[PDB]
Amino acid sequence: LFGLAADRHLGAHIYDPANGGVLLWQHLFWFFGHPEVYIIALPFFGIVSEIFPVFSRKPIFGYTTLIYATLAIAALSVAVWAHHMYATGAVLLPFFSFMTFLIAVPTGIKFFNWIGTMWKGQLTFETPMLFSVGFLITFLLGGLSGVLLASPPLDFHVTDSYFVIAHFHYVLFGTIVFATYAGIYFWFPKMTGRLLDERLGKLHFWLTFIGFHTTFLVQHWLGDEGMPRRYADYLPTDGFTTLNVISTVGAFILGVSMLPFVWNVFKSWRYGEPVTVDDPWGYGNSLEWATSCPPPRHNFTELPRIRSERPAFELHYPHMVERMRAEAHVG
Amino acid sequence: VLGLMGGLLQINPIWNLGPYKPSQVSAGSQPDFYMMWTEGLARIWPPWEFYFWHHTIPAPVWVAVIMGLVFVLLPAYPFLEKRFTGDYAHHNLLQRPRDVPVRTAIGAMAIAFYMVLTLAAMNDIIALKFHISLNATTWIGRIGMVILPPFVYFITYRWCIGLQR
Amino acid sequence: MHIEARLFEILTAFFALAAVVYAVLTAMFATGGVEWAGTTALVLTTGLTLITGTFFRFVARRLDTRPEDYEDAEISDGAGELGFFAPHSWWPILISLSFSTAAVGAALWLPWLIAAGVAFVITSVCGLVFEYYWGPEKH
Amino acid sequence: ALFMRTELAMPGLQFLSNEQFNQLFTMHGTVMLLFYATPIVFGFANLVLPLQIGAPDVAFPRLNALSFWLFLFGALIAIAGFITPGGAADFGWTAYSPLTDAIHSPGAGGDLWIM
Amino acid sequence: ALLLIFLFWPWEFKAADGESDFIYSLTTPLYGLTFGLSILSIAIGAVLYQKRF
Amino acid sequence: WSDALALGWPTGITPEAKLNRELWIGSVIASFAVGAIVWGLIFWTSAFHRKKATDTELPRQFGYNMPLELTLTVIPFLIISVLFYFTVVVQERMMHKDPNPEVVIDVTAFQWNWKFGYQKIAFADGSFDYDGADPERKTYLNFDKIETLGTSSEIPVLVLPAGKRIEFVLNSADVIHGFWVPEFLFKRDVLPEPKANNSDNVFQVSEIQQTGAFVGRCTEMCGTFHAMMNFEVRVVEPNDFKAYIDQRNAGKTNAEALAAINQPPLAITTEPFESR
Amino acid sequence: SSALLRTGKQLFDTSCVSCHGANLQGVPDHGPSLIGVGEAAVYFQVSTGRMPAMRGEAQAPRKDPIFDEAQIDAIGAYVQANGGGPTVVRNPDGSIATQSLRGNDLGRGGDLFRLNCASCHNFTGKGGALSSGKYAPDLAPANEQQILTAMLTGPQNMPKFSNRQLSFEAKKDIIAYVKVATEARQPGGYLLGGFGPAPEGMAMWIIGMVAAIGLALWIGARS
Amino acid sequence: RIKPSDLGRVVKRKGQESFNFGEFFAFTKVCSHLGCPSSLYEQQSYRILCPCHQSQFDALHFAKPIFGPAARALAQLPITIDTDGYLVANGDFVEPVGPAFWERT
Ligand code: HEA
Ligand code: HEA
Ligand SMILES: CC(C)=CCC/C(C)=C/CC/C(C)=C\CC/C(C)=C/CC/C(C)=C/CC/C(C)=C/CC/C(C)=C/CC/C(C)=C/CC/C(C)=C/CC1=C(C)C(=O)c2ccccc2C1=O
Ligand code: HEC
Ligand code: HEC
Ligand SMILES: CCc1nc2ccc(Cl)cn2c1C(=O)NCc1ccc(N2CCC(c3ccc(OC(F)(F)F)cc3)CC2)cc1
Ligand code: FES
Ligand SMILES: [Cu+2]
Ligand SMILES: [Cu+2]
Repeated sequence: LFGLAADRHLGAHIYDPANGGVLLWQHLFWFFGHPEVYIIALPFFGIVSEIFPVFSRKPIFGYTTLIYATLAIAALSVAVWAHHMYATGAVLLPFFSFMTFLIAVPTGIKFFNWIGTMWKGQLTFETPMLFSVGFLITFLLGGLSGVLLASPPLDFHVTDSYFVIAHFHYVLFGTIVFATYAGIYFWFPKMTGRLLDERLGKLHFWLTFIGFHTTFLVQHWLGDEGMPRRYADYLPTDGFTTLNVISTVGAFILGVSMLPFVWNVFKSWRYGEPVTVDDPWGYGNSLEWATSCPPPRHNFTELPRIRSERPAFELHYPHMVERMRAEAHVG
Repeated sequence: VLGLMGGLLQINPIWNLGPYKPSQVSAGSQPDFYMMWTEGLARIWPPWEFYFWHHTIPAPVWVAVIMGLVFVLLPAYPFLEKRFTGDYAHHNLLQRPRDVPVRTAIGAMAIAFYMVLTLAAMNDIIALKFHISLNATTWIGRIGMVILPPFVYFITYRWCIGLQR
Repeated sequence: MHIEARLFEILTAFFALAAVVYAVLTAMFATGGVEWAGTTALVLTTGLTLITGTFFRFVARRLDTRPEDYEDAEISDGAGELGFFAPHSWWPILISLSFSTAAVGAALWLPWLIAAGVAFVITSVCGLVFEYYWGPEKH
Repeated sequence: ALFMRTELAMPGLQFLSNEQFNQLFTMHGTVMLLFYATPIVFGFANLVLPLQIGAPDVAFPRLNALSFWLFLFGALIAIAGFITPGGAADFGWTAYSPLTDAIHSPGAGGDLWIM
Repeated sequence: ALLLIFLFWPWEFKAADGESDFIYSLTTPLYGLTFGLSILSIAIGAVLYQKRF
Repeated sequence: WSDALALGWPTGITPEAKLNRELWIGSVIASFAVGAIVWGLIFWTSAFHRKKATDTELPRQFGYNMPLELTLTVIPFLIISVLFYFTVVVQERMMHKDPNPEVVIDVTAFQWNWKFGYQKIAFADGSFDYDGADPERKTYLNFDKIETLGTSSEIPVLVLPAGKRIEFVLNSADVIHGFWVPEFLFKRDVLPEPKANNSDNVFQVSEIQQTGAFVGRCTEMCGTFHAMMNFEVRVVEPNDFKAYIDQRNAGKTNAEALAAINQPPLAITTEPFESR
Repeated sequence: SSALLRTGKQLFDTSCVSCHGANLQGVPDHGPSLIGVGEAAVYFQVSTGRMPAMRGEAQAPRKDPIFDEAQIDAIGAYVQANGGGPTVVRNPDGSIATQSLRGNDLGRGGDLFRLNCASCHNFTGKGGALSSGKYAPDLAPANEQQILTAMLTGPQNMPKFSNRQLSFEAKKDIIAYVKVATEARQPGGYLLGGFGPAPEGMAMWIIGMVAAIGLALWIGARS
Repeated sequence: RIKPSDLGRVVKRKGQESFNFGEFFAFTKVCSHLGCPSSLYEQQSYRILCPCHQSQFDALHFAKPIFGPAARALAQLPITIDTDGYLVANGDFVEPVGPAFWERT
């Protein structure tokens, strides 16, 4: 950006096409821009992996496996930056294509560990669990479309179309929006001392889910037949005038879906069922559910003895450590 | 300090201008910063005139009465405050501005009003250096003149009580 | 600290491998030879992780076991006095305002605004650094 | 995004322009990616990381507030290109190579975007 | 220095585009820079004397 | 049945397009199978294990299943290796660039329209040889003799024969544009100076089976009128193409040269934009 | 080789026809006709960089030029061949005059500038703001031929000064005054931008008052 | 001097239909608010701008004010040519020029 500002305010000949100025900018920008999407993707994986065991009444499946998958995704995210520049005809295609195919694996092991953590538990679907399941579904579909996008001979047709828009909207929405709503509904008591309403939460979730899946699903078909991104107008002689209407109906449903959430937050911050205990979602972990519900300044009045990665669970259920250590390896 | 800044900075270069002639004009026509509020008030006041039998009351009359009202409300403030609060005792110890929230809020509101009027006087310079429309700056001033003072009052009241706590 | 150093060593090894492989695979098989823009970023991210890992390694070799690094430990081990954590301060918002002034003065090319922003940044940073070291007034 | 959708239905330019549409999708992408997601990450971090590791505070407590205020004022600077008569930035979110030059895209919204 | 500058400095208006003077453009800045700085130094010395003796 | 599993891909008018479509269909079916499996797993575990029934102590605290994780980390590697091999094969095939073409077009993209060149015509039949290069260049751009230039009031129509090797040479005057014909199932970026940026601006088409009219779009960010750079492609018979070329050699517009071979003079897939 | 405007109508066809037409006819959506205009209009519009323009709004701004190596001449001759507009001044070599367009009387030039030009720009040629977007730019980086062609062709929202109401001596004297006013020293210290009392009030409040209040804080105790 | 292209958007105030000579109109130059010279003339918006407090008059609609504290139109002067071809005045203003006062405009 400093190079660009120098070029704009001093005429600095840094990015002229006469030099290698057209591909230089793209290389730099995408070397920045793929780690950015992984930056905004990983912590929400963490959030959902942290919500699942509380409502499944089970430990997290494959702790060290999840840690290694995270490290692998991190290491691989910086050496795939050029799968955004297939259509320029100026990159080494097999390298980046193969390495994106490679980065597709650790996400798969992460997904399987989540499904395993939900396997044969005692499920109860309060709003955080509901939003986490929605995240699962939406992210799976988005990642499928992405790994489809990762092959060069197919990106030779679907790039710069609405297929790409549908893909990254699936992944972005399913990750940030759903995991963020899950985290809000999960940690609202631990920061406030109140409880958000649940009927409004279910209404909010269903509105969001329906509107989203109705606004972004038809764009795959809309972009497979020729309609590129970033067009302001099109002709009636072209096709695809009903799909745009369906998409805008879905967008307006998504827009209306935000009123229940802000109403719930506005009412439940001041009124709303107070929390006079630790751990309003029983069977909690992570040492944050072992301090008063609105934590004091400096966060702690006493600490428990730490022996595993579920210290609060072993604090509130001391008759469980023998059974947690005995049958921790059946699988 | 005065000698230094009278030697190093240039003020009023009358030779770049010319002698006064009623037919020519320039673009920056501002007075010194202590009349800029008078100029800004003349700029952002709407064109309300009255025409009745054989006569005319133009717009700058409004500027005249508002100016006079300000100059009359300034010297008569202590008597207003003693009539409103009802306190008539001798005082030799000062007050911290955080212990009197209402007067501090009134003063902050007046200062915000003065700042709006002063900035509305350099419309041309602001719209030229910072790329903003000119009509936009006129309307910004015309609306700020009503909505900025009360906002400043509210914030100043709450801030004073926060300091007390 | 032993595990942080190992993490950074793993990352540095992988990054160096990828950098060398990319360089030698674009030296051949490429349109114009070595690509020269991804190569540089890769060697210097390798250098980043290498610097951090080497510092952690030295600090680990120069240290005795710590209640955090140590299992088997109890809360009576860490009983003591921690460092100094700054309570309330209002200088950050002034630093941000000064930097924003300089940035908007660089966006619209206005040199006087840039000069004012730089002066304000120097003043605010000086205020932040000296906040807990000014002595009582001398009268 | 809602403005974009309601224009994209019903072929023909009903109430927008080409410039305004370009500015709309540029600012939509920019805001949604850089002024909502990257800071919400640190929001959740500042909320529940010290609680989870059992610490009383973050390492540097004033750098925290500095980060928050820098974020807020940078976002406000970048958004304030709509009050310019020419509008906000009109290139893509990605700012491709020669389109963001001085010859092409000469307005005063790209400068505010960059800073 | 103020006295010497006031007595022996080229002060007349010489402006043109042939002989770029640049010596006349420095005649008032020098007056200010010497006068103000001298009296400022005197004031600072006095303040220090009051504060320390 | 296959129009559905193609998700709206237009059928090709080129062999490589048909190979691309075959690969696309196969990969779509594979991904759908994976998604169906995993969605079944999710719906199952949420429909039956949901029973926090009348009775409960606590389910079970198990967390490690080493062989299962090894299995489910070894299978996706093979599943991606198969398709990596296939995609390498197909993308190698689609960029052959045989040395000797038969028609060579010079596509220039400037600010919000196109301009085509007709650089060289040399049939393998020995039936028609022609050279349209020009030292009119008094410097990377190419200038020709027969140039169909589009304007804001007429969609530039490109005419080509059917069943011949075509070669496209892509150059831009100001910024990056995009050259997409949705029927070729292929696209490429039109860079300002493709040689200083180490990009190859040349791709070939083996043959065009079907005749008719096809639309093309720009697929980049050009600026204001990016959505208004459309063109058209008319694929005609070789002898009709020869008649078109020799009637164009005598000074004549594109409209009349198209009308003289009993074809509509204007573009039939696209109309000029009123809202410009 | 003046019988060569094949270049000219080689660059126009690839950089202008999308907004002016193939026959210089003014596409009824964006651009004007460009028939009555001449070589001077093309020279001023392209050499300053305002030409080939992106989206186009209340004011096309000044940018970096695209064309030189004698192709501004090419487009200028091609456009002059389709009308009878004004032409650019030339010196006895055939190049564009720079030095011959400076007059010798600055009093008359300055009086003419204050009467005709200073209303929109400034006393000394700084900028000025017009209504609803548009502004009047600064006169510092424009050379002599650009000043002449600017007041001769009357660009967007700027009035058009013919050679009958503003003779050639008048134009030369105005050029001389502008070029002298932009290159003279400030014989009173650092001028604060060229404008009136707004920078002066700001400099007072942000230099003198902070110095005075800082010395007041240093001298006097706080309690 | 108004371009011959438009010459159809003029509105011609009720008492001054014949005050113009072809494409010449000759309004006054003293702003009708406080008396600064209204000299900023934008040639293709046909707007006159007073630089003192930024009023705007519509040169195509008998100099009617369309922005700011200005409330009265600019006065128009009647013009013609004489037997030799020079521009002369065809009378006087129909009303006082400049700022207003108690008596009348
Ligand atoms: C927040 C997130 C985000 C995430 C997570 C991703 C994830 C991925 N993305 Fe995406 N992407 C974007 C955001 C994101 N992307 C954005 C914003 C753009 C373009 C923006 C711009 O251009 O303007 C983009 C564009 C983009 C492109 C180029 C589009 C172009 O042509 O222009 C490509 C492919 O190269 C791509 C690929 C991938 C791949 C391979 C993944 C993989 O990470 C995902 C793998 C995921 C899975 C879910 C697999 C599930 C695993 C199992 C179930 C095992 C299954 C196994 C087999 C089928 C093998 N992305
Ligand atoms: C993290 C990110 C993110 C999110 C959440 C979104 C959210 C949405 N996006 Fe966006 N989008 C991008 C990232 C994101 N997008 C990116 C990166 C691009 C492409 C960038 C580019 O090309 O440059 C893009 C481009 C893009 C396009 C196409 C632009 C183009 O033509 O190419 C479209 C529409 O088709 C779209 C639609 C939507 C819709 C309908 C939502 C819906 O999710 C949002 C529904 C939201 C609401 C309606 C808010 C509710 C508002 C009201 C209640 C109004 C109230 C008002 C006040 C109180 C102020 N996005
Ligand atoms: C405090 C007082 C005003 C209360 C009066 C009580 C009131 C009820 C009486 C009635 C008054 C009426 C009703 C409304 C008043 C509004 C207006 C019309 C009054 C006219 C004159 C008025 C009385 C003068 C008071 C104005 C006020 C006291 C100014 C003081 C400002 C403060 C205390 C300075 C502190 C230190 C200072 C901030 C140093 C930093 C520099 C900053 C940037 C100064 C800001 C600044 C200023 C203030 C400029 O004037 C200015 C002018 C031209 C260009 C730029 C600037 C500029 O940047
Ligand atoms: C549609 C984008 C566009 C492009 C591309 C363009 N112009 Fe312009 N041109 C305009 C517009 C709009 C105006 C109206 C002047 C104004 O409002 O600033 C104009 C005005 C002009 C004028 C002055 C008209 C007058 O009456 O004085 C000339 C001369 C000119 N253009 C020539 C050119 C040249 C030379 C090129 C470079 C080959 C070019 N145009 C490319 C849009 C464009
Ligand atoms: C407010 C009406 C107005 C008047 C009166 C006026 N100008 Fe302009 N001037 C403008 C506008 C508006 C532009 C910008 C035109 C453009 O950018 O296409 C301009 C542009 C210019 C430029 C180009 C500046 C540059 O850096 O390219 C010059 C030189 C110039 N005028 C000189 C003059 C002279 C000399 C006079 C007096 C005879 C004058 N102007 C009178 C409004 C005016
Ligand atoms: C609008 C101001 C302005 N626009 C511009 C534009 C450009 C430039 Cl460069 C400067 N300016 C300025 C300007 O300089 N403003 C300062 C100013 C304002 C008003 C007065 N007036 C004096 C006496 C009158 C008066 C006299 C007798 C009275 O007695 C009665 F009738 F009984 F009430 C009442 C009022 C009112 C105020 C002086 C200076
Ligand atoms: S004097 Fe013309 S607007 Fe007040
Ligand atoms: Cu791309
Ligand atoms: Cu395009």
